[PDB]
Amino acid sequence: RPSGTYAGLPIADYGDAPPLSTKTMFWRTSPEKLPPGAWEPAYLGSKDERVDGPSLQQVMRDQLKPYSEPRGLLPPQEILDAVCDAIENRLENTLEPQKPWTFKKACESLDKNTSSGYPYHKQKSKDWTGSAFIGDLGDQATHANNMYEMGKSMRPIYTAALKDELVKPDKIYGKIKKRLLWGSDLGTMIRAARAFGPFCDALKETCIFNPIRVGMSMNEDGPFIFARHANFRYHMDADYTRWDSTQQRAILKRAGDIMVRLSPEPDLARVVMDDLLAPSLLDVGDYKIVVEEGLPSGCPCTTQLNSLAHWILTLCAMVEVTRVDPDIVMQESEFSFYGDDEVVSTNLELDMVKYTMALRRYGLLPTRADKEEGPLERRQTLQGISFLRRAIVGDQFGWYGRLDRASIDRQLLWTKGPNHQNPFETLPGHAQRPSQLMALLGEAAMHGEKYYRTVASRVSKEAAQSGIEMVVPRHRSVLRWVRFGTMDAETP
Amino acid sequence: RPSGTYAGLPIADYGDAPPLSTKTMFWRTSPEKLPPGAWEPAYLGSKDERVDGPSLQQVMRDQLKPYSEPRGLLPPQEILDAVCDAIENRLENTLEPQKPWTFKKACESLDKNTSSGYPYHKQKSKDWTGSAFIGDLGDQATHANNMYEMGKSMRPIYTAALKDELVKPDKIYGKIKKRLLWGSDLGTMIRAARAFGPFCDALKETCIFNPIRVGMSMNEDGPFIFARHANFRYHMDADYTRWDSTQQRAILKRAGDIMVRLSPEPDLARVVMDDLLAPSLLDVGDYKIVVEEGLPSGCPCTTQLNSLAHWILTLCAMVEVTRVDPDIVMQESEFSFYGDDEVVSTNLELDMVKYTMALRRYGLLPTRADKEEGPLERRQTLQGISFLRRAIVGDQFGWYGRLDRASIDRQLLWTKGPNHQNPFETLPGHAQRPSQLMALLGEAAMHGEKYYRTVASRVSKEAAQSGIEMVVPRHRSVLRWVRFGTMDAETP
Ligand SMILES: [Mn+3]
Ligand SMILES: [Mn+3]
Repeated sequence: RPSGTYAGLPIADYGDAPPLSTKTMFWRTSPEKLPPGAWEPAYLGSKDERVDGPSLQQVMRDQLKPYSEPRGLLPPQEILDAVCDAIENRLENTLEPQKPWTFKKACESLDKNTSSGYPYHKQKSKDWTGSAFIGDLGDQATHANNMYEMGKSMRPIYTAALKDELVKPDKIYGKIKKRLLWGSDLGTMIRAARAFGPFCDALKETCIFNPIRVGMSMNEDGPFIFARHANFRYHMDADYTRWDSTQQRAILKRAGDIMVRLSPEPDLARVVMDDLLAPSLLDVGDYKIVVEEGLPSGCPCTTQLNSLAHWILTLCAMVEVTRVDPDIVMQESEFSFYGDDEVVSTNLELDMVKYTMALRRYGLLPTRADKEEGPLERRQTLQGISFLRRAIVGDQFGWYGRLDRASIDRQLLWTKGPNHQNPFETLPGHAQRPSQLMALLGEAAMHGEKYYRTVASRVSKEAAQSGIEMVVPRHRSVLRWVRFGTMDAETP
Repeated sequence: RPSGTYAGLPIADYGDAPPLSTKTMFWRTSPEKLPPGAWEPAYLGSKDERVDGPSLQQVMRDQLKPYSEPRGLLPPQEILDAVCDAIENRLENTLEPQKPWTFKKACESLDKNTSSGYPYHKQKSKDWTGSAFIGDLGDQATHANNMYEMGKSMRPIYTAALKDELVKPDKIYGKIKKRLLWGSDLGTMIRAARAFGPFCDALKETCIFNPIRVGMSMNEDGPFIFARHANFRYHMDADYTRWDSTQQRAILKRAGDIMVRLSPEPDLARVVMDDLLAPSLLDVGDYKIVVEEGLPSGCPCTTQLNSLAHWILTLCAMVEVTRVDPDIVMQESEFSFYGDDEVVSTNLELDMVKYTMALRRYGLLPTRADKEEGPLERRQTLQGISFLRRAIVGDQFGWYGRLDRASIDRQLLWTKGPNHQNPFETLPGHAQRPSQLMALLGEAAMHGEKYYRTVASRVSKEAAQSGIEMVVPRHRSVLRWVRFGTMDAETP
C-alpha cells in the first residue's frame, strides 16, 4: 500500500462497500403518460428499463474525475489572512459560547434513518435503543468516543453513493449523470458531532444575523433574511458548477481553523478536524481510493465547514477586486451561504469582470444565467434570484421565498415511497400525503387565483383516489396562512 | 341638563371623581444633589415643596383647552374613502379571522392594578377572585356584559387624571405642565374588550407585517421592523404636538368603522364603538363635562383606534400630495404607528412643503426637529430617527432600537416605589431592582466600552448599597446578549 489506480486516483485498499443502489424512492402519482420534457428519477443502472446506459460503477467513475483535476490558486496570503481574521472576529462577536457535547448528545443528534457506513453499512436505528447504541454500532461508537476523549487520531472511511433524485430528462436519455455522495462512517460521525455540535448550534441560533443560513426556516426566516439583503444596492448569484469537487483543502483548513478555535474543546476538536481534512479514503466498492483534494462532504458538520469556506472565498474575491478591507465589505454587504448556494448583496461598486476572473483563478466555476461565456452579471433588484431552491419574491407585505410552478408540478407528479425498480409504477397504497398536499396548496396560493385553482383540482383528485378526505380551503385563506400564518402547524 | 361651563366646555352633571393625586411613584436612588437641568417627577400641586404653583385643578384646566379649539378640515372625501378602503383591504388580506371573546376572557384581559373608574374608583384587583369579578365590580361587569349581549347602548363615563412621570425641569419651575389621562369606566372596559379584543389580537400577531406596532418587542421585533423601513429611500417623523386633543371624531369614526367591520361580532361591536365615539362625559372632580371632539383615550383598545386614525391621516396627506393611489403608496412605503408615534419611509418623491400644509390643514400640529417654523424635513438615512422612545441604530449586524445616554442616566437617578409626597426622599428599602439593572446594563453596552464601564460602576454601587449581589459581566458578553441573545430571559 498504496499502489494502483482507479478512476484516476490512487488505490489504498480493497473495498467493503455494498453494491450501488439500483432502485428509486419516487413513484408516479398516476398511470397517465408523463408530460414531454418532464423530470424523472435519476438513472438506475443496467436494470433500468428506460435506457441502455453504462454501469452505475462507470457513472461513478465519471463523477470522480474533477478530484484529480489540478487545483486552482490560493487567494493572496495577506487577503486570505485578513478575511479569515474578520470572519473569526464576526463570529466571536455574535456566537453564544456553548458547553461541550456529551457522548449521549452526539449520539442523539445523528440521523438514525441513514447508514452507519463503514464497516457495518447498517441503518443506524437497527442498533439504537432510543437513547444509546448497542451491538456492533455500540462497539464502534464507544471506541470512537474513547479515541475522542484521549485526543487520539482515527482515519475516516467514506462510502460512495449516487443520489436518488429527480433530474432533467437529458441526464437520463442523453449524457447520463448522477450525483456523488459521501457516506461518512459512524466513528467519524460521533467524533465530528461531539467536537463541532456546539459550534453548529451556536451558528444555527445566529442564522439570521450571520451569512451561514443552515437551520433557517424559509417561511419563518426568509422574510427577514431577504429584507436584510434588500437593504443593499447590488445583488448576484455566481451559480457554481461542481462546487464540492473544486475545493482546496488549504481553504477548507482555514475554515476548519475557525471552527476549532470557536469550539468549547479546541484541543480535542483539532484532532478531529485534522482527521477530516487529511487525504480521504473513499470506498467505491472494489477499492478504497485516496482523495487528496475537494470537499469530504460526509459528516454532520460538513455543510457548515463548506459554507465557511464559501464565505472565505467570496470575501477574498471581493476584497481582492474592490480593495476594501474584509470587515468594511461586511458592513457594506449581506451574504447568504448554504454549502455551494449563495446570494451576495452589496453597496460596493464591484467590477464583475475582475470578480469573475478572481473566482476562476481560485479554481471555481461560476456560471452566467444564460450559460454563455463572459462575466457574471449583477442586478439592482433581488426579484429573480433564488436561494434554497425557492425564488425570492417581494410585494407590499414584504419579501419571501416561493417555489416555482415547475417544482410544484413536479411534486404533484411524483411521491416518495419504499425503494423499487420501476419509477413509472403507481404506489398502490391509496397514498396519504396530507401534510405535503397542504404545503403544496400553500406554495400554489402564492402564485395567484388562476394557478391555485388548477393545483387545487389536482390536489383534490389525488386526495379523492386516496384514503383521507380533507377540506380544500379558499385561495385567500391559504394565502394568508402561508405568508403570515400565526404559526406553521395545521391548516388555515 | 346640560347647562354651565367648566374649562371652556359644557357641564353635564356633578362630579364623582376622587381628588387628583398629590403624590409620585419616583424615588431618588441617592441623597446626592441632582445634576443641573435634570428631569424630575411632574408637579404635585399645592403641597409640592419644590415650587409654589397653581392647583392641580387649574393645571388640568390648562390641559382641557385644546378640546374647545376649532377642529381642522376633513381630508377630501374621495381620498378619505380611497385610503379607508385600501387600509381595510390590507387588513382583510393579513388578519387571521378570530373567534368572539367570552365575558370571562374580556375580564381576564383587563389590567387589575389600575382603577375601575366610575362609579367605584377602586383598584380592579380588590374585587377580583382570580377568574371573575365579585362584589361591586361584579355587579358593574355583569350588567355591562348583559347590555353588550343585548346590543344595548351605555353612556361611557371617563375620569380625568394627570400623569406621574419624569419631565424636563422647565415644566416644573417655568410654565407648569402635566399630561391629561382619561380613565375609562369598568363597564365600558368590559364592553370594549369583548367587542374589540379579537381585532386587537389579530393585529398584534401581525405587528411586523402591518404598520400598527402595538404589541411589538423592541429587542425581538425592532431589528426586522427597522430593516423593512431601511428598504425605502426617504425617512421622516412628523413629531406631533397634542395629537390626541387635535383628533376629529369623524376621522375616528372611519377608524372605528374598520375595527367594527373586521370584528367577529360586527353588530354588537357597532353599539360599543358608537358609544365610544359619541360626545364623551369626562369627570374632572366637581363636574362631568361634555367633550365632543378629540380622542377619548380611556380604553383597552384605544391605542389601536388611534394608530388606525393616524394611518388614515398619513395616507390621506401622502395621497393628496403625491397623487398616487393609497394602495400603491403602501407598496412604495413602510409605516410604523403607535398612537401618535410614527416613522414613515417611502420611495415616493414627496413635496415636504405641500405635505406639511396638508397635515396642518387637517388640524394636526407636526413639528420640525429644530422646533422652528417651516416644512417637515426628510432624510435618506434612518439613523437619527426614534420610535417607542428608542433611537434607531444600524451597524454591520443589522438595525435595532437603543435607549439614549440621557434616558439611561435618568433610570439610574430614579426608581419606582410606593406613592409619596417628596420626590427627593430615598427609598430606604435597600431597593432591589435586579431585572431592571440588568436591562440597563444591556442598554449601556450598546453604547460602547467607555460608556458601559461608567454605567457598570453606578450599577454596582446601586447593587452594593442594596440587598442582593449579582455578577457584573464583561462588556462583550452583555452586548452579545442584548443584540443577539438566544432569548431575553436571565443574564448572559
Ligand atoms: Mn443558488
Ligand atoms: Mn416619535
